[PDB]
Amino acid sequence: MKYNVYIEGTFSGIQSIMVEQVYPITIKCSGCNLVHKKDVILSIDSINYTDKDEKVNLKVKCASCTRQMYILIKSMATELYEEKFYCAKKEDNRYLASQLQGRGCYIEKIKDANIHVLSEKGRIYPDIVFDEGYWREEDNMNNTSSIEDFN
Amino acid sequence: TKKRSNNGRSKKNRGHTRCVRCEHCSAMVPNDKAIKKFVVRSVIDAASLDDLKIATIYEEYEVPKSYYKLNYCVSCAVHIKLVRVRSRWERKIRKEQRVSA
Amino acid sequence: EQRLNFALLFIKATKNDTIIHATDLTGAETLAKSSGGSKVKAHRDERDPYAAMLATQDVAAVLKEKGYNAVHIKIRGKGGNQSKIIGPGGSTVIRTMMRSEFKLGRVEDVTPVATDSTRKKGGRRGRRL
Amino acid sequence: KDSFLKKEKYNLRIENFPVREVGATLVNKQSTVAALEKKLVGRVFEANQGDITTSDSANCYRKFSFKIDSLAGTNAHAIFNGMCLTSEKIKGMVKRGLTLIEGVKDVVTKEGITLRILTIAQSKKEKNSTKKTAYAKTSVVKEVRKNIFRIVDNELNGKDIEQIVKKLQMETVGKEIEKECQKIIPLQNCHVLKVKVVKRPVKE
Amino acid sequence: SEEVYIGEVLQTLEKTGPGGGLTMCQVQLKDQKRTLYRAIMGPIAVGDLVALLDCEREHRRG
RNA sequence: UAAGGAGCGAAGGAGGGCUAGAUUAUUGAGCAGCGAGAGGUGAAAUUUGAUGACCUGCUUAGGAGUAACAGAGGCGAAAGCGCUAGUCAAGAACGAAUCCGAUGAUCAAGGACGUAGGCUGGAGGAUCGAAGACGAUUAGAGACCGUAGUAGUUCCAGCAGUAAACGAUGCCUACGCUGUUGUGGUUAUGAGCACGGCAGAAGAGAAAUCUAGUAGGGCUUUGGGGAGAGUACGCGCGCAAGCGAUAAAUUUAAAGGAAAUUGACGGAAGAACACCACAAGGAGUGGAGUGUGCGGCUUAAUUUGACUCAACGCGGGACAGC
Ligand SMILES: [Zn+2]
Repeated sequence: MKYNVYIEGTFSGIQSIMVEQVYPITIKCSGCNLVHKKDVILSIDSINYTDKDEKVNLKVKCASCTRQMYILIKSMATELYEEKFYCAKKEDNRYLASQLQGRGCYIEKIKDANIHVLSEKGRIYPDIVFDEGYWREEDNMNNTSSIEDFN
Repeated sequence: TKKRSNNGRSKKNRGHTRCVRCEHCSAMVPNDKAIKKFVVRSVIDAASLDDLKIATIYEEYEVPKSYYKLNYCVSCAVHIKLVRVRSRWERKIRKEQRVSA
Repeated sequence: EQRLNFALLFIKATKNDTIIHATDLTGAETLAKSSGGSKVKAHRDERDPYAAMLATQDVAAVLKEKGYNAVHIKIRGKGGNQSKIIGPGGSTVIRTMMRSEFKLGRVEDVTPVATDSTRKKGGRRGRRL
Repeated sequence: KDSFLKKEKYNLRIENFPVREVGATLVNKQSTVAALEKKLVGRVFEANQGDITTSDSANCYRKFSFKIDSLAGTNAHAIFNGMCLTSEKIKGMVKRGLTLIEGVKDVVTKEGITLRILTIAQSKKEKNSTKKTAYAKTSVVKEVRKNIFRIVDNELNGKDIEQIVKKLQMETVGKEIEKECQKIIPLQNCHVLKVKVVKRPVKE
Repeated sequence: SEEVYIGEVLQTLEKTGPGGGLTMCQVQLKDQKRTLYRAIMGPIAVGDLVALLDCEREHRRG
């Protein structure tokens, strides 16, 4: 299965959205249809291998049917900002952060993603926190950056 | 050295025989050498016959069976464990196997 | 009370997928159709007894809407010069139809056997794995 | 747009059997009788002997086939189009250590229809005998087959379809074969295996 | 809804399943002719009474 | 003549050539129904589908093939031969008071046949598929796997001449133990004759095993420690591809030479066993701060052993001096 991770919302005063490729995810086994009892951290920096030596970011055994489950992150980033931050690809009114490739499982939920904002004034806002789906900052020159209806 | 008196096949007093194709990998194997297996399987599983007794419109019903003859090459028969390696005195024992279901 | 209003149900059951399809007695009009691959996500599950069972329920529902009560079943594998054993899932379509209310008429195996045949795929050595 | 709402049911009727009506078929509604003829005529269905007769539950091994021919009001009338044995019967009959005897023959009805008939028989192992197999010699098989063809010619050639259908129902050809050929060798499972319609005469 | 049938175990046959968790048993119903074969998973003694949800579902392998 | 050839009688066999038919199946088109996926794998991608796929009906067009029955069964000089009828020649075996009378065995030279793949010309072209092209996997895959695709694969008229063309066992003719099971004829119903399979025995052989027992019967082919070499030069056939036949110089103490014995190894198979294994149940560790050991870096010096279980509060290693 392939899943695209979009960042959706109304963006004002924002040049780029950058995303940590670290996702707390809920996974379901495609063999026995049981949900994994805990969320699992899927990270781009986690290096695992399938039983056929293919690189994956997550390897998990289903506790019920013993089947292996695998997830690979493909970063959709166009560039790395400061060699650290994955710039999400702008697509019309949203940002494509990554593509998650599941084998032997379904991804049921992504819980949270750590998001950083580059403003149109070149200011970085690291680790932005949303209140009820809203984020807003003002600079010393009265330029506003905001995200509304975050999804 | 010669391992079997019959060269591992049932051909005698003939030049050549028809080939057949392996069920598992489609390899060609001579008919007189291929490992053979017989199957007689009910169309309906045993775990449903107690529902069939209330589902059917007829006063009584006999379930239809399905019939097959399957052929295997040596490699497949050994790997699927239809046959196994045996000791130098056991190799000579010949007995008919059961029909599968 | 009511007479038995009958439909035909065709079932194909290969190693890869299962297809379920209801018709009038003539075979020339279609009432409902589904497959294992319609309901499930992963490609490795399209033959699964579970995917077959989910797909059967949708077909049973549409038939109950159109007002049918009883069913004749004709079932097959792939045949020809290929495999001629009924695949997994085939025998769970039938048991599911019986848990739904439907009365079962007659069952027949209708796999196309050949008296002799064209050459099979795979070459003289066969698949190596 | 629920197209299913816009469909007309018609009842299928048959002849020369105890049960007259066997089910019903759909079509999209149409304005002109010529269209309805062109849509319904030419369709086919099949029915088990056990469903169209009142009979021993043993006789379920045979199927009859009918082709839609004519329309009158609610009813479609259908005509004989062939006979077939069920797969379970054919496959279950063949056994190791015995010989199969098989034949193909063509015949003509008085009505002008031409039919092709397939026939089967099997050798039988006699009692008070200890040899494992009961194969038949190749020249002897030709004697049986020669006899089968004169029996089929006597029974079915130049008859009406009303007569043929009842002979097939009562299984008279099988019974005659077992009686006649016993002098050559003992036999079992004698049956007409398939009947197929080849040409229908151009008629109005 | 609370349908139930009470059945008396007459024999036990085989320790069964992955890890040997189940026991194949023969059970007769208390108010019907029916006698069944079933798998049961707790410890079982002969002459126990067990409560079934179905009188029909069966483990034919016996 | 229990040597050969000619002939008679009743019968048997996927032996061969020809003529006329057949039940399905795989593809391709037409039309109708339905309205979203199909295919393929260990798991997937190429790929195809709203120009309606897939699946279910009815029509058609082609070119291959004869499933199950079907076997330590049959036939043929070998290579090889499996649907049904009709037709045309010749052969093997058996039964018996038929005819001729040495007509015979084996064979350099010479002649005829020879699976498959290949070549020259015509017919045709369903399925499969060298070459070529992609998709994956890998350090790399040009390969194995999947998609697709051409020569070929079929027929007629020819060329070619090789196979693990093997039961790796030349052809006639002898002398030879028992039991059992086949195929076709004949029968005093007791048995025989031809062609087989199987299991012991006795002899034999380096053994494994036995087409290998006994033996100055007849005739042809053929080997003489490994390599170089079935290669060079000449010659004969072939349209070509090539094939047939066949040396020296040089090098070396043995040869992955034969079979059988014991170990070590394997990515085999089969039985067993166990909360320092698991399954069903308890308490934790992996995350925080601190205590302690190990690697890395720094320093004048941060002294050192040990690394899967079976290195890391271990070296009785809680160092102010010792
Ligand atoms: Zn195989």
